[PDB]
Amino acid sequence: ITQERKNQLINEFKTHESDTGSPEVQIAILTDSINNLNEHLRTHKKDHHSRRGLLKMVGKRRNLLTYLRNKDVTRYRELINKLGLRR
Amino acid sequence: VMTDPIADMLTRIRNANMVRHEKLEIPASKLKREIAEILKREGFIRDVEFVEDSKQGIIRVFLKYGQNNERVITGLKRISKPGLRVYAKSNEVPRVLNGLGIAIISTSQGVLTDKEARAKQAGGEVLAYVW
Amino acid sequence: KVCYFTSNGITHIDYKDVDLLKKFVSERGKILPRRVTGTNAKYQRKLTAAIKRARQMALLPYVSG
Amino acid sequence: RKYEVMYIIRPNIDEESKKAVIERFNNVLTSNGAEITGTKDWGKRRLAYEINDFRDGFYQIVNVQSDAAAVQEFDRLAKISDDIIRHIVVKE
RNA sequence: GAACUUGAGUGCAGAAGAGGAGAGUGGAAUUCCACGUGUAGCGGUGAAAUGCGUAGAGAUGUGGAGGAACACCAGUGGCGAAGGCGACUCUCUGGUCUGUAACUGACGCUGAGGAGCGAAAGCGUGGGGAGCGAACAGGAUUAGAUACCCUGGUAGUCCACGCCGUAAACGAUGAGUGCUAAGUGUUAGGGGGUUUCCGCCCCUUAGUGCUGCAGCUAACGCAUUAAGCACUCCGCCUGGGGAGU
Repeated sequence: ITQERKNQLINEFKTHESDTGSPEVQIAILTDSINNLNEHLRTHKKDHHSRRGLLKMVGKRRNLLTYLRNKDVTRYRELINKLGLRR
Repeated sequence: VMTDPIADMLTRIRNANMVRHEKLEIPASKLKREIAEILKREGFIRDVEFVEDSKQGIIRVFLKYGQNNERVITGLKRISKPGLRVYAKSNEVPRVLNGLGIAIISTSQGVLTDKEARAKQAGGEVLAYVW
Repeated sequence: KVCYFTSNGITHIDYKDVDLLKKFVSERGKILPRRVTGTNAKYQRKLTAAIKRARQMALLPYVSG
Repeated sequence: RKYEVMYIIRPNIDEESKKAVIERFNNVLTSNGAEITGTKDWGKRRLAYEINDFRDGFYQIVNVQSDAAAVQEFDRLAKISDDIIRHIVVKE
């Protein structure tokens, strides 16, 4: 994940000017990493070590989504639409 | 992660006591502070200071040793634990070391010793033994 | 002994600098150990990479004879 | 990103051929969206050991800034050519 | 329900690393092939023999073919969850550590069942095959020798895909958290103290070793990397065989 792409994501999803810690922001960064990493694994199918990194990312994302849904259901629903998640 | 702050505070005292430290600093909470106050009133610790800060505060406890550097607190046990709560009836409130020690019960009247709670015919959660 | 690179303020060891590199290889071409040359741990690793690059590019020998 | 390409031209060529080689391969790098920051030429040095029965060669040192694609293309062509006897791409 | 920032995470700034996958490249050495020089043994053992050699061996020089592994560096050194990872270069890619206090504000821990990974041997299909080498053959040894030793040598070791899912898979030590003398090496950082520096000294994190209080242990020993003091969750034990049947 390049730095300019990351700046796009954080600005697009941040809840306010200085916000970088919000669930929304974190889930956006993770979602790109997860998608980006999936593409790498499609070619390097046997890279089991890297894949373990993906599994932690997937767990982190689920926990942030679970937190958001329980905190404020509205915010949660908006985010999964913008990101196109099935959750 | 931290699961029983009360137990952790008791252990800080037990460990510090074991090596005859003069003072120890415990991160504060309302319930831990009440327990500390009982220990002073009952003469198990010398003094207790409450230091404020941005965070949750610190309890500085000064331990108490007799002549010959003898430890006043012989032992501390956590009774009620996060994994298995212990509630006592008014008449079943335990005496500790045959009345030579105290038990700290959380009641709707407050956080009392065994003796105090017994006089009020009140029960509740048995937090710890101290002897 | 003291590390040559920390003394002289050498931040970047380079495989091209053959004259410098040659101070760390034996008569036979063996890379001298850190215990014998007094180099810092960090710089021994960087130096080892340089010698291996140099040997690949025919600046240093693999086996002198 | 900054790379340092060093390569060795076989020593049995005239200066005309040499310049031809340098121009050809520098054009390859630039052709693939690189920019050549530096270009040293150590000139004919004595090789530490024989390569393809050659004890000498002309050492070139081209610094460039490029993406993967550009440096990878040099590697492919530098291997195929019989004039360049060794090369190394190195990130700076 | 509303707040808070220490836990946890994000941002920002740095650091090291045989972490992984893919694609290339390099030097040594063994074997084989060709040729020059050259002649009678070479090889092997406790001692021998089998074996190879006048059909020119072994030794020696030049070149070439091919496969496997990466001397020195190299270090109770590093990285990884574990198995494990050590030539160099490039592509893709995971994690950890340090500082910062810009942001979220308990979002955390454990985790039956489940899923994925998991040395070596082994299996299926197809490649590859130098060295090594179960099986096997021969020579010895021996009372015998279905072995140790010697000369050969198949599968295998290697590669792609799939399967197998077991190890003394070990620290014979589950994961998380906090607390409880010191001394001393060593790895990657940060801050400072006299400075161009070097460096010495001081402090601080996070790992990795040794010694050693308190405490623990049947003893041996462990001891801030606990086998100490505590709390949460999981797994497992209940005499030896029968039987991991």
